[PDB]
Amino acid sequence: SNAMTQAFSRVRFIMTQPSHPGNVGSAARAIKTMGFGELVLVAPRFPDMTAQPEAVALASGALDVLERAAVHDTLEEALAPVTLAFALTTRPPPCDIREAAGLARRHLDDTEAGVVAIVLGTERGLTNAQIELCHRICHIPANPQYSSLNVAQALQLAAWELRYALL
Amino acid sequence: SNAMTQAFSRVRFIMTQPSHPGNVGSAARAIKTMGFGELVLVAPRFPDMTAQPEAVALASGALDVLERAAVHDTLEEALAPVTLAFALTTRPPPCDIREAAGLARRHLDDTEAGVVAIVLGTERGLTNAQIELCHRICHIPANPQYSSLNVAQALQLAAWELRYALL
Repeated sequence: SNAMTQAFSRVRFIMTQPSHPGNVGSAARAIKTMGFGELVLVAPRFPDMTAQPEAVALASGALDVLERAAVHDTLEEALAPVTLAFALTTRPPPCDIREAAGLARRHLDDTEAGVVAIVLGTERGLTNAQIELCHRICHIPANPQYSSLNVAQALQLAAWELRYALL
Repeated sequence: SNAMTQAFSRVRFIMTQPSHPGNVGSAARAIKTMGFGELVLVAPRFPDMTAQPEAVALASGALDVLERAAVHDTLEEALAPVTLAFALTTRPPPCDIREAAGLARRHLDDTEAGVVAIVLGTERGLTNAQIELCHRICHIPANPQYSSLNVAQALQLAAWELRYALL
């Protein structure tokens, strides 16, 4: 359990350019429900995003994850300690979130202090340059007519895959 | 694609005793994003639940799934055409949603007109008698300290597993 909590502490979820504070709260709750505590914001629209009343209100239960969330201005900063980073998208097929989760497990098992990150843009995606900063691209193959799903939903799916692959 | 849409038409999601109309709308949007169109309500708190303004508002995009949703007073009625029904819970470990999804795929492939259902209660669960009506129990092994997650979130996970297993 403690050993298991430590494995989970080695996964990070990075939201770039979060625009909506409620999404940031939902984000925190989403990952906590999957056992993750590490949320990172890059270049949010507002300073003190994670202190905004709607982020707090949508975080209920995961207020701790929300407080501890790190904010950087750049993805470079957010990636500095990361050894394996997935760019998450919805656009030849890149590896899917299920493959990506399996790779994450292998990486965390094969390195002493490897760190895995999942990197998300928002509906309004990740720049080509942000994507180039990651080790891999992965995607969530959702309905074509309805592939555009809330970033917090993307996050829950990713965190569910990761949880399953780590248990 | 048409053949594939038909496979997806053979999966149903059943919510018992839905209490909150917004959850019913979120439910519809959740399954549509995964490619499913079949939502069933058993014994909702209110008649015309799916017509309630908050269900509509939280359904945006999936208003069609929401309109077509069938409402019955009993789970028996909702199960009559179902050949393989999973009781979804969060409580020896029953089969998990990932095993359950694989079984669903096999069933839909092995029968001409098999029908699969996922059956959900709400936070306030499924009665023992409702559970006894299903073929199997399955569970979503989420964080212990945070296993209680919105029914629409439970639904999205289930529908994601099912989608993946059917693609």
